[PDB]
Amino acid sequence: DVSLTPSGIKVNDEITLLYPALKYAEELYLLINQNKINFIKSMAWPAFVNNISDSVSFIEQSMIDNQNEKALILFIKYKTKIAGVVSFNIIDHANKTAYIGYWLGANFQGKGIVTNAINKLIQEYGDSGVIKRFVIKCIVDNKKSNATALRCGFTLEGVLQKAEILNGVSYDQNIYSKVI
Ligand SMILES: CC(C)(COP(=O)(O)OP(=O)(O)OC[C@H]1O[C@@H](n2cnc3c(N)ncnc32)[C@H](O)[C@@H]1OP(=O)(O)O)[C@@H](O)C(=O)NCCC(=O)NCCS
Ligand SMILES: Nc1ncnc2c1ncn2[C@@H]1O[C@H](COS(=O)(=O)NC(=O)[C@@H](N)CCC(=O)O)[C@@H](O)[C@H]1O
Repeated sequence: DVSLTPSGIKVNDEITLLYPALKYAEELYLLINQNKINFIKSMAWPAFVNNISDSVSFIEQSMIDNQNEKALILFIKYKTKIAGVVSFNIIDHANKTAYIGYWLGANFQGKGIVTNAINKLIQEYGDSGVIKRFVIKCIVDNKKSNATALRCGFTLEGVLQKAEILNGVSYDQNIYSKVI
């Protein structure tokens, strides 16, 4: 499979899902910084990304988790730029289940980048039999994520009551799945 390269997973002619590396720290930090105000609306961690060293720490931990298959953290490269992150936040090996996370900078939204990335990951891990069940969990009112999940052929399984906390407030999540 020539799409599985040493540096990452080639989705199409424009998108590569890069294995994390320290060289990416600067660009990743700057991207997060540019999007901090909007990102804080849907994710908890951006509020605390205050310097490049925070992105270095994230990369270091991500490489450890990737090595040990605890997670699969990938940096989305669109053309020449890092566009965001797509991940298996958690890999449950015993139950062959992967929990998916993602984000894109504002300048990279509306381009199908995450839909294309997810479809590629599900082909690679799902059609190979490594993962049986893929899961997306996001806050109910996350309109754009819901659209992405449905676009990728996920099914809504239910609402997880008061399951995600942002800034001290618990919010309901939709749980979507795609089963091979
Ligand atoms: C969730 C998020 C990644 C969605 O980004 P997105 O760009 O809408 O994601 P997709 O890859 O599914 O792209 C779909 C959009 O691209 C457009 N489109 C353009 N080219 C396309 C292509 N090749 N394939 C599919 N759609 C394409 C679609 O029309 C759609 O645009 P629309 O929203 O104007 O209808 C983004 O809103 C985000 O980063 N949010 C903050 C982080 C977050 O909430 N994460 C999830 C928390 S659990
Ligand atoms: N410090 C950091 N720098 C750069 N990216 C970071 C980051 N911390 C998390 N990410 C990436 O953000 C994406 C979304 O992950 S996330 O915010 O934790 N939320 C979720 O994945 C949702 N499933 C909500 C959590 C839940 O299920 O309860 C995931 O792609 C995740 O890898």
